[PDB]
Amino acid sequence: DIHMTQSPASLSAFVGETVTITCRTSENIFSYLAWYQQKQGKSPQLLVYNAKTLTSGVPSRFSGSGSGTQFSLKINSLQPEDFGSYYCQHHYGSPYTFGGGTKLEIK
Amino acid sequence: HLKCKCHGLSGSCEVKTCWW
Amino acid sequence: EIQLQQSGAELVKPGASVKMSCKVSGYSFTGYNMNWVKQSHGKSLEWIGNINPYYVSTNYNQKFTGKATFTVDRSSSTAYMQLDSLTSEDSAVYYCARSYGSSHTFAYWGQGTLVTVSS
Amino acid sequence: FSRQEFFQQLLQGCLLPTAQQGLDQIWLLLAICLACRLLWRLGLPSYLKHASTVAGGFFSLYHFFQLHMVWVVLLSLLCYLVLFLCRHSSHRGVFLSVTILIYLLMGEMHMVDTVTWHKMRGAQMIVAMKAVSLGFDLDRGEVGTVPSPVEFMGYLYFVGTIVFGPWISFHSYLQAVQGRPLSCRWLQKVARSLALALLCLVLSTCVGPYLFPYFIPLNARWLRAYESAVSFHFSNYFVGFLSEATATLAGAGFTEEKDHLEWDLTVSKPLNVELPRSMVEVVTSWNLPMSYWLNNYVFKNALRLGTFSAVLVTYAASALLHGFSFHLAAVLLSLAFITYVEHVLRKRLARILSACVLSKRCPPDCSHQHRLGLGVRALNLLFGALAIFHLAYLGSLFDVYGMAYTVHKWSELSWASHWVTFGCWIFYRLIG
Ligand SMILES: Cc1cc(-c2ncc(CC(=O)Nc3ccc(-c4cnccn4)cn3)cc2C)ccn1
Ligand SMILES: CC(C)CCC[C@@H](C)[C@H]1CC[C@H]2[C@@H]3CC=C4C[C@@H](O)CC[C@]4(C)[C@H]3CC[C@]12C
Ligand SMILES: CC(C)CCC[C@@H](C)[C@H]1CC[C@H]2[C@@H]3CC=C4C[C@@H](O)CC[C@]4(C)[C@H]3CC[C@]12C
Ligand SMILES: CCCCCCCC/C=C\CCCCCCCC(=O)O
Ligand SMILES: [Zn+2]
Repeated sequence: DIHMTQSPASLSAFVGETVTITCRTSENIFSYLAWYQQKQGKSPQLLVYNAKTLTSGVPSRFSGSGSGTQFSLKINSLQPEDFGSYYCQHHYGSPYTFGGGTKLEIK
Repeated sequence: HLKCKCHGLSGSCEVKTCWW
Repeated sequence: EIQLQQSGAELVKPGASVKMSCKVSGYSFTGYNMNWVKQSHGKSLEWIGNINPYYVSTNYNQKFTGKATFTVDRSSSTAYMQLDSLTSEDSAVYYCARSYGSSHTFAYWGQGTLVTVSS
Repeated sequence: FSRQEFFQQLLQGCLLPTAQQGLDQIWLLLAICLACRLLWRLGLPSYLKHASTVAGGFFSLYHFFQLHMVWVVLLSLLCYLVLFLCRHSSHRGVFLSVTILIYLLMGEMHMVDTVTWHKMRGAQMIVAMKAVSLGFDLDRGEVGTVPSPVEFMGYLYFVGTIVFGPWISFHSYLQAVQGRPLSCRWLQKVARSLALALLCLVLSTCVGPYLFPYFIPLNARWLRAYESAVSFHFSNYFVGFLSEATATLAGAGFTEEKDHLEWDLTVSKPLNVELPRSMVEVVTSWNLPMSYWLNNYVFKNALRLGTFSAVLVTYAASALLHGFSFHLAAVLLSLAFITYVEHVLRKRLARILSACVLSKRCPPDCSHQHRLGLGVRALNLLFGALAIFHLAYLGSLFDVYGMAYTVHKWSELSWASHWVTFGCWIFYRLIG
């Protein structure tokens, strides 16, 4: 078990703003970290993997960064379809552990 | 009158030691 | 269009067992692992385990061992999970998620089976 | 020469020359592993570490195998190809294992020079074990991402486990890449493993074959069989402890749990094979990484064919990995029947007499009534004696050679073990 701490637990911002989420890692995962976005009442959706590679079909405003035990996801020019929960999940090796979750709200 | 022995992984002479 | 059609909500009395199903459509069922995930009400996700449909070897989370058992039916392209001895803490939403292939990130998720344990 | 002249010569004739040669042939590998250990502590980019260990692996393979090393290099490349074409499939283990099987079979049908192939069984075996292990770990979900080319290459050419080294998991190598501090327990482990490696080398070359006439006033086919067996066992323990030392020197071979790092890489357990409890323990303590590999990647997959057919498939895979020789194939085919019959007979006995005589030590919470009685001790010691007898009979093949040599060596012993296990099996079926 690796313990993925995620910060902040909840943040608010306006449309068009810029936000950043961090996912600190207990052990050292080299670059294996993914970001899922779950809207209210739906299943998650993979956005980033390998901590920087945007999955096919995701706007270029989402940008992953980091390596080692300090990863981050940056969303600039926040848009209405970008509000939900964001979970970081390492894919270094089983058992796969998710982050606490960052609840992004409308300000 | 020296004899050599082979030590290694699965046969595979990698360390040969000889002695009279 | 990949679609993991998951079973409907279940209501189970404590101490009993439940069986969720996740019918796969749109790809070769025996081509990718089928992870199972659990999410409480408004909490984080937890990886229960996965099952390899090609050879039916499974891989469990040791926090969920003995409680969840994975099976597959290749003729129906369905993946079943059985939860045993349900308690009040097992009331959550259970997703099935296909692995991305190269990496083990969960690319395609189900719609979730709401398991409710009460009177 | 008699014991007088033997011990008059022993030290300067065998103990110092053998140790000096053993050191002169591994000092460069040890220096390279230490250089890699020191370089992986500087905080370099991970790809640079993997490239450095690929370079070190090329240098070590060249130093030990002058120019035949291509037959290893090529293999690695081929492996990565089979890992790249099916990087999305759940069949990765099946594809890599079938590729390795076809490769080793073409190599053992003299498509490669019969002396060039025989020299590189130890490196090709480890490379094949590592490739199949990664292919199956990716399927079972124990490794998340299919590695990049440099990570895979640096895994196959890990300078610590390239020539003698044991098989290590891909994650157990990534943890070595990220580097640990140079503690004092690390140095103590390296030093004790090197000292034990030299000790087993000395006892294999010098004390081994000259045991019963000189070191014992005992002396004869069974004495020769037993001294050949112990010389073979100690020649194996030498490589085991040396691989342990050269893998713990490069940084790998450790386990950590809750802020406690322990260097606990054990390849061989000599006391479980010299003073054995049963042949199951002998087989699983001869090589612990190889026993884990064969149980996890060959047995847990071939288990669909039934338990006995799965044991046979596992021992066939073990005989193919170690290189198909007739004496080794005969030993590993006799070991299948020996271990299976002994295990199942001890099982039925411990179920009947309710005593803890199982082929492995029972855990503290067990149903058996007579646990520490002297009848249980007598039965366990009888089975240990049978294990020593089997070990001598099987190791008599390695005197220092096809069907004739093995049938000759085993015909002098009246095929004693192959009648002993047959008697054990008919006794198992009578009390059934
Ligand atoms: C002459 C002689 C020879 C030996 C000897 N012993 C062992 C090996 C390697 C080997 O095969 N290990 C192994 C481990 C486990 C399993 C296994 C796991 N699960 C199910 C079924 N089987 C199979 N194989 C090689 C030799 C030469 C020992 C003693 N005396
Ligand atoms: C007996 C077993 C258990 C242990 C054997 C230890 C060996 C090393 C001991 C036991 C008996 C000893 C030998 C008995 C007497 C002689 C004859 C003498 O002219 C040379 C030394 C020599 C040969 C001794 C050397 C050391 C010796 C061989
Ligand atoms: C209980 C039984 C099945 C154990 C195994 C029996 C085999 C291995 C034993 C029993 C009898 C033995 C054979 C009897 C005598 C001969 C003739 C000789 O010119 C070649 C060896 C050969 C052929 C022996 C080989 C080993 C042998 C075949
Ligand atoms: C040169 C190698 C010869 C190897 C011959 C092996 C000798 C056979 C010894 C004992 C026979 C035991 C047979 C046990 C078979 C178990 C089958 C079962 O129960 O399903
Ligand atoms: Zn017991």
